[PDB]
Amino acid sequence: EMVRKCDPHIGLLHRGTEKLIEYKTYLQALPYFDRLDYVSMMCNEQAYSLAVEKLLNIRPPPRAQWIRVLFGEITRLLNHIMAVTTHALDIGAMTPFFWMFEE
Amino acid sequence: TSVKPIFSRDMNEAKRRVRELYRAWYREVPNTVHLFQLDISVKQGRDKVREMFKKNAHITDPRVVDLLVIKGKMELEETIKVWKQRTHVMRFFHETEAPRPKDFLSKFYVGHDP
Amino acid sequence: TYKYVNLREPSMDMKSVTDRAAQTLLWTELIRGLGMTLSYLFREPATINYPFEKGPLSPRFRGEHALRRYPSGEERCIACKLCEAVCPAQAITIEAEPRADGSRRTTRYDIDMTKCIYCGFCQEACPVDAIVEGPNFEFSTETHEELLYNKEKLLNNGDKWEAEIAANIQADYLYR
Amino acid sequence: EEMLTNNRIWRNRTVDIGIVTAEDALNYGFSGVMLRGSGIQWDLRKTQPYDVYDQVEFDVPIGSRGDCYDRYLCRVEEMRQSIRIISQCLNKMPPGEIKVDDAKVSPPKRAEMKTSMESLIHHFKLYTEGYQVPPGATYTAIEAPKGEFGVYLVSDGSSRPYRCKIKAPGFAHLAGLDKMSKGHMLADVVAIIGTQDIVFGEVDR
Amino acid sequence: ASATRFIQWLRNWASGRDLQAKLQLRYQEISKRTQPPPKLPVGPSHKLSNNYYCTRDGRREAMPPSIVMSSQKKAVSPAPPIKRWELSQDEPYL
Amino acid sequence: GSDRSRFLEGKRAVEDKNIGPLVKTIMTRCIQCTRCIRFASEIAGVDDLGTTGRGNDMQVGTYIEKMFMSELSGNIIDICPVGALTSKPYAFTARPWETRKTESIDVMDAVGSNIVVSTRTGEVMRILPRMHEDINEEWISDKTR
Amino acid sequence: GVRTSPTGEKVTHTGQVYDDGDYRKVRFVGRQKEVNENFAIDLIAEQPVSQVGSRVISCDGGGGALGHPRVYINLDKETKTGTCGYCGLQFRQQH
Amino acid sequence: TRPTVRPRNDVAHKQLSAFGEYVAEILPKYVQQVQVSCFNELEICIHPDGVIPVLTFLRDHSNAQFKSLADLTAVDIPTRQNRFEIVYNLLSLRFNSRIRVKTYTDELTPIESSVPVYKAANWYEREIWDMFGVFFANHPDLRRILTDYGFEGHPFRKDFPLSGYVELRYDDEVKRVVAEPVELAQEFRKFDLNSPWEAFPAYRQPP
Amino acid sequence: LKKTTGLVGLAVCETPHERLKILYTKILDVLGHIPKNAAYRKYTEQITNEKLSMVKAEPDVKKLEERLQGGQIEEVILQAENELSLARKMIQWKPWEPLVEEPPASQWKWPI
Amino acid sequence: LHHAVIPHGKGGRSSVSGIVATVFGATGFLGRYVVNHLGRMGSQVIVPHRCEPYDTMHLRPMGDLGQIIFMDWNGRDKDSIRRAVEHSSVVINLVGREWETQNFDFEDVFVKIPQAIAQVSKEAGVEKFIHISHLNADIKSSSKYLRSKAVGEKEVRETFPEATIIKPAEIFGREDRFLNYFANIRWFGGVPLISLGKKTVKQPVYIVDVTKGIINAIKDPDARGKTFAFVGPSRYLLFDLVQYVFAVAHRPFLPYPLPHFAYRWIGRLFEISPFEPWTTRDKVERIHTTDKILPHLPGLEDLGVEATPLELKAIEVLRRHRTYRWLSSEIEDVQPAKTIP
Amino acid sequence: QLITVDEKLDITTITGVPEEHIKTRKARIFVPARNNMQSGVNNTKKWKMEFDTRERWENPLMGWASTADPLSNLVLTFSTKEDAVAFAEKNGWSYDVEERKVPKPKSKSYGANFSWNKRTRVSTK
Amino acid sequence: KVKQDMPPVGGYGPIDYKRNLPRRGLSGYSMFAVGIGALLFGYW
Ligand SMILES: CCCCCCCCCCCCCCCCCC(=O)OC[C@H](COP(=O)(O)OCCN)OC(=O)CCCCCCCCCCCCCCCCC
Ligand SMILES: NC(=O)C1=CN([C@@H]2O[C@H](COP(=O)(O)OP(=O)(O)OC[C@H]3O[C@@H](n4cnc5c(N)ncnc54)[C@H](OP(=O)(O)O)[C@@H]3O)[C@@H](O)[C@H]2O)C=CC1
Ligand code: SF4
Ligand code: SF4
Ligand code: SF4
Ligand code: SF4
Ligand SMILES: [K+]
Ligand SMILES: [Zn+2]
Repeated sequence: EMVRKCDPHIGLLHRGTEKLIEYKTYLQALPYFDRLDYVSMMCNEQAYSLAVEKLLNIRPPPRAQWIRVLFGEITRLLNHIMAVTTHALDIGAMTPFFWMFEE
Repeated sequence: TSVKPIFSRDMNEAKRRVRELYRAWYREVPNTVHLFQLDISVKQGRDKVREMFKKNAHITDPRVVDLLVIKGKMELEETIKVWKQRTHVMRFFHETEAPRPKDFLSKFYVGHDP
Repeated sequence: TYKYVNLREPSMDMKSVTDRAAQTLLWTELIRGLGMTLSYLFREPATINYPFEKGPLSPRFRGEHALRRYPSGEERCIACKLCEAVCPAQAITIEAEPRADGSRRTTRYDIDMTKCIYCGFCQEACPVDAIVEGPNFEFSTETHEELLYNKEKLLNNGDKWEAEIAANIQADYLYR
Repeated sequence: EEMLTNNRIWRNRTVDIGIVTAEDALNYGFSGVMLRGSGIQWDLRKTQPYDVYDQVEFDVPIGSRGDCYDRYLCRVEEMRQSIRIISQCLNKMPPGEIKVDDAKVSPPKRAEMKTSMESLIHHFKLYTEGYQVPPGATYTAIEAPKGEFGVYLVSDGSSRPYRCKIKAPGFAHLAGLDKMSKGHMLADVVAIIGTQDIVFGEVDR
Repeated sequence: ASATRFIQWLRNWASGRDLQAKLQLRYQEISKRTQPPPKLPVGPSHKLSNNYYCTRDGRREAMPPSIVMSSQKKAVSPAPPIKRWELSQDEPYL
Repeated sequence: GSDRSRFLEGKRAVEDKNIGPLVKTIMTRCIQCTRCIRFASEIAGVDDLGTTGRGNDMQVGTYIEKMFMSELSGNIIDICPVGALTSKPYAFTARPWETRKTESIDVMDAVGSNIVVSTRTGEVMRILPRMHEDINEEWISDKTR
Repeated sequence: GVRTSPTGEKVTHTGQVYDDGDYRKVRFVGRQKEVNENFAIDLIAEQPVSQVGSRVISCDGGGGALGHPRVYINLDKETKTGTCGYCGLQFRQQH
Repeated sequence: TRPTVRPRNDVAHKQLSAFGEYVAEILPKYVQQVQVSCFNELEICIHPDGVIPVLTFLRDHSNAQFKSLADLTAVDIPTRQNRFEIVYNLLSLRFNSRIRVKTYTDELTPIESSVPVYKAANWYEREIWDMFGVFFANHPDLRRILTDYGFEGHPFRKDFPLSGYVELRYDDEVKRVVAEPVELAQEFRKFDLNSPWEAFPAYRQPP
Repeated sequence: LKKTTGLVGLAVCETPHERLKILYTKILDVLGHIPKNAAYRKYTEQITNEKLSMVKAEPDVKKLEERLQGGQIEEVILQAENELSLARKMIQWKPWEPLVEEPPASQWKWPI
Repeated sequence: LHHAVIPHGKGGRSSVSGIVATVFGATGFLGRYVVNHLGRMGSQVIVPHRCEPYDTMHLRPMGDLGQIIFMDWNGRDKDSIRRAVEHSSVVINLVGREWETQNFDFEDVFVKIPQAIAQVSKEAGVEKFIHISHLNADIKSSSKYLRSKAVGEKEVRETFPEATIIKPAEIFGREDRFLNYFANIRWFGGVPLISLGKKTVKQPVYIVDVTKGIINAIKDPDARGKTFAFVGPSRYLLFDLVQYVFAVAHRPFLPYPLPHFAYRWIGRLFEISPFEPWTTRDKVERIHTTDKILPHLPGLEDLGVEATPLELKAIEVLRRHRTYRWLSSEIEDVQPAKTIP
Repeated sequence: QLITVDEKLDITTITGVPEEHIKTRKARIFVPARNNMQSGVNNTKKWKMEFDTRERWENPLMGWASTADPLSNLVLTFSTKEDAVAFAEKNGWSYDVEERKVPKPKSKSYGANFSWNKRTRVSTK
Repeated sequence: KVKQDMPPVGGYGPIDYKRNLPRRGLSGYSMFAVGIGALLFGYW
């Protein structure tokens, strides 16, 4: 059971997202970012939005910026619950997954 | 006309890489058929290998030959390590595709494609 | 500012050392963990009794699509194709022509529900509130073909669900 | 934390498992907790802040051993800091509009769209052609929950991106799995996969 | 909320916490599912005068990149060295 | 233009006018550019279009009931910058972004006018002119169109 | 309204119906053809014409910002009624 | 401070320009162009022969210290005789700065593998080979990474069709998944969106 | 003396002042073989001498770390080793030489 | 042609082949290959089924969306037959059973049912009709299965004179009851053969050859009103064929002669099973019937099909019958059986 | 070190395209004509490469437009005709080039509208 | 007047976030002493 080499073969969920985006408007491409790290949906949206706002040379209003941080940190809670509890589930501790997935 | 080479400096050097690849594929076919439990014979597998090398016989650019050999080595590695599955090996034989006759009349009857 | 999550030095006074020996031999911190799961055994479970009980939703919920009408019964859709243009999935297909009375109306309006990503862009784009995503989410089918909606299906959805859809739009249209 | 943090079985499965050095983590392209677990003091919310992250107070958890256990402790403390940020966002939420008051980028309100000629034109054009973006290219990154998430976005002046490379933090992390698993057993590889916090929607795209 | 006193005591003791002050099941402290209508504010560009678009057009201020060198004194770094972080005074050690 | 409106009044409304079965007129959309008038006079050699009234009530049309049936009449659909003049046969059938443009040649006569064939989903939707200075300039005949 | 072809297949509000000898009607065998019975062309015709006292009237479809974009309709012709291009409501100027 | 307009940071623009010519002075053998965008991103355009010298200098030099390779990608521009632009995005933690290094290549010209400089570059180069067909010399293990086994072509090239050339299904006769020429029940609908009116005069090209 | 640098795998150095003096002096020696007018030599000698000045005039490690602004003194030692490795590599590359080749006409033009 | 049945596309899954086929008996061995080949090219297939819908699931992936339509039918009910055929251009009859049940006997499935399908098809205007008979059908046969094949074959031709009738030999394939039948005998020790299999000659035909022949009959205007005999390219003694089966499967072969009357008694024993009998008296008879030689009928070559030798495909069928020790043996490890010249 | 390769550039064997979509296709290199419905000329700046149109047919289920042509939507943009031609040759496509059509310069005179003796006098404004 | 989702006038009440694992249990001496006491009673 000693691991002599790990060879991760990926692409089993490769869906040409980056080629598909070239056929979309900037609005139409936004939902593709929900489905990248599909546990941190709104954080992915924010990264794409900041990139487009930078090329546009426009600024979002302060209330939107506060909503983005608020829901970015709610999303960070979503991600870390999934990260920690599924990590614990793999190691054999199945019960934190259930308590925390209610949250 | 002065370009950076990939591996071979000229077609004479390139053809040597091709021959070594052909040997590697030729030797491997008996293993592929046995390991993947294919229902084709070693002769069919080796005929197919010959068919794939023949389609590129007209290349006279050493860089293009070098890239064809690089891909040939990658394809061989996928087969030897059973990264490929039986479906990937059998894709070379297009078993489920019906013949498309190449004569003018046969195309004419079926559609507008030339 | 930063903090250290794991940079602490255990004390070496005989009481602390024995406290740790008792922990190692009597399994005190493992017993403590048993206490937590025991407390959960006596907590009321969070399970709801589906399908007799339903998870809470809001007026903005994006569910099954429906084509709406005006109070007179005329269709709201005037075949502008904005929903078709914006659809990220190219799930919408539209054809249109002058109706027998001259009206600008569709002769085809299909949504491939297996292409759709239930994003709601179509209802944002619609200038007349014709295409909406209703509140229904319980419409799974036994065949793929049953999820290729044409105009008749979508209009029937609107007539079926208009009572709920109109109330949901009433609650949220001031945020739009 | 009562279930895991001081549990000896949990510690045996995570302590000194998948140790990565601060130098290797940087050269292998790690980010997020995969850097901070090894002591590197880096967080884009602090060093390259975006939106209003420069207006909230929080602490960055830092590891010392660079192993799975320290990365587990970092993520747990990061959750506590998230709550601390959320508290400030609730108290300091300001009034005002929620999208840029520029109808060549953000669509008008529906009531304006149905009354004003300019608003109807801009609504029509934004939802069909979309806004054009001045030509250029940007690499923009944020401190995503899984690490640094970035896009290299190329505009050619039209309303559709010319190229969009997505930088997924888990891509570089998973590429380091073989390095991190050296000298470990099969059940440790299971733990090491979880400590990297990999989602293949972003790794594969 | 409906647990008997002895059961509340038992699970309070087992967990070491007072679980009744922070129940994970929601009761009546949550918002009503029907709310009064909103009246949302407008943005800074909602004006009848002194509001010409050409004075508030971010896209038309974007410029092509400045060419610093093309192929057609003290050393510098890309920015000043980063300041060292300070330990948290909220809780420096976990 | 600007991105919003400060007009707080009621708009003008104009009645529509029949000028034949080829060109539909929704004259409330007219912006009084007079391109149609100039084209009819100068290109088609027809002095039937004009302006009546004055001020804000100025109206483009024929005053009396008259059809604009010149062999070149369909070209006023192209040069009208707005939807005031549109094609009756094409009405409501397509949107511009969704059409594919095939650049081709007209065969209805021997002039060889250059055209664009607009198709969508395997169907021909309309015929537009294609600029060729030495042949048809930017016009086509009604039979071509 | 919803008519039936000689084969018995309902004709839709778009005029669709499979002709005899069209195999595609096999898809309805043992099942049904979904047809919406409320024909909008019939429903709108039932609305009464609204009499107004001005040469120009505006229509937003009703319900304020829940209707359609507001348009203004000219009522100078007595040979016909003004019709809203969004919702089909008809208007007339009285005397 | 107009509320809807992105503010300008002139201090960064000056700092990145200064460092831009600092790099050009030190590596004149390779640097072809240096530019700073209006949102303060510095790009270094180099001859491909300088991939290792330039990247090594940026990583190791005491006034650079770009220790992290954030991203390594490619862009396909068919109108150029060297259609592929290779883009390195690097991060400096010491100086809290980013820099972009760009080079070029064509279908038959290899680029030096930068794995010796950044171990992160291993998989990024495999992706570039897989999606664009750019060969990286001296790569420890160059093979496809994202596409299916035996996949033919390089999908991220502009002239590779969106839906490819082959599709898969299960065939009961041969009791396996087979690949066949692609037919779509609904063809993708190409939209022509660009307005025929210029949007940004600042970027107008000379006639 | 530091118990830990805080960075995993970076050992604490017992004699950082002498180690820094060795490394900077080695860096200066290697630069001697670079041409005088090469910008890499002029810039690296300038910044290398500043650090050597600060090490000589500051005996306290903590106060020296504050002056250097390079993080832990072990981080500064590592950077000196990295700079020394780069200087040796620069000698074979010779990047001070003129540009090897101009790009094609529109290689860097964007948008196309 | 009605405009909806004009061929379009390039002959793939999403194309329009113009064929609208009702396939009776599509849920069996032959049907799954016929439905697969029709769906490959974008035909409309009506699959009337008597069985549980679970047992039609393997058919569903075979067509593009909307191209496989399932219907309930009863062989005795003529309305249920009419509903399944009245939109079709060709009707294919593959109904058959190798044993009699309490409810259906050989007469019901090989005479009454095929005649009803042909009669209703003719009344409904169906243009093409393909009916599967049997190479060895004979009114003067000891096998009631083959006797009924002869009666029903005459009835179909009389009811639907323009029908194409196909008479295949025993068909071998993955799901066959031929090579799999012999291979499964190993469970009883030795292999009992009447007269030690020296007095029987068989000419088995590959399943895909029969399928391709059926598909080409639909598209061939010359096939209307004809009778074809689908036979494999080589004839074998029954003993040699069974010996070859056990060689490919690497199972020990112990052939012993069993008299005809003893084999019949054994057949009656297995018939008592209320499920699918392992063997029957009639099955024993057919397996020991020499495969007829019919030079006057057209064959697979006349429909553009080159018959596949049994040697190229036996391993495709018989590999699953080997033990782990022999699973990986290759196609060339066994020598072909002696073929009668 | 550079080697001398004097052959023409032909990447047809390493692009992975099927043979039927190299030799049977006809590329068209052109500058798109101005859409006559609008006066803007910004969509007439660059060269385009497109391929011959092939069959589309109605889907039997929905009536959608089906295609078996993988190049049906493929459009490439080029700065100049020479760039487009070089791209077509190295990929093995036969091509048709069409010259850019530039509007002819015109003599515009507002004063001609009121000519004393010419036919350019307008009868209305 | 403007009405939108806003915090209450004085703000929200304080929100805990810091780790809290209460200190429980007897000392090592007491626990071992009870263990030996049980053993001696068992042996007797
Ligand atoms: C008069 C003179 C008298 C002389 C005689 C005196 C004798 C008494 C004094 C001797 C000490 C008494 C305690 C001995 C019990 C065994 C203690 C033990 O073995 O624990 C150590 C073991 C290892 O712990 P670890 O920290 O991982 O490693 C140590 C460092 N190498 O730790 C573990 O075992 C961890 C076990 C993990 C799995 C636990 C899962 C279940 C936990 C809950 C069980 C609760 C116990 C219930 C028992 C029910 C009994 C029916
Ligand atoms: N070796 C061979 O296989 C040969 C076969 N043939 C003939 O080819 C045809 C099919 O062969 P094969 O497919 O192997 O036979 P199968 O037994 O494999 O399939 C028989 C089909 O007929 C249907 N069927 C049987 N009895 C009835 C009934 N009473 N009512 C309704 N449907 C019924 C079955 O449906 P269900 O699944 O619902 O029972 C099944 O779909 C038969 O006519 C057979 O005689 C000819 C020569 C040789
Ligand atoms: S919800 Fe989104 S994907 Fe679905 S039809 Fe509407 S716009 Fe298209
Ligand atoms: S956006 Fe609304 S009105 Fe326009 S086509 Fe879609 S549903 Fe009809
Ligand atoms: S061309 Fe159109 S907008 Fe101009 S005057 Fe004529 S109708 Fe009005
Ligand atoms: S599309 Fe143009 S002409 Fe038509 S209503 Fe809108 S702005 Fe007016
Ligand atoms: K017009
Ligand atoms: Zn209206």
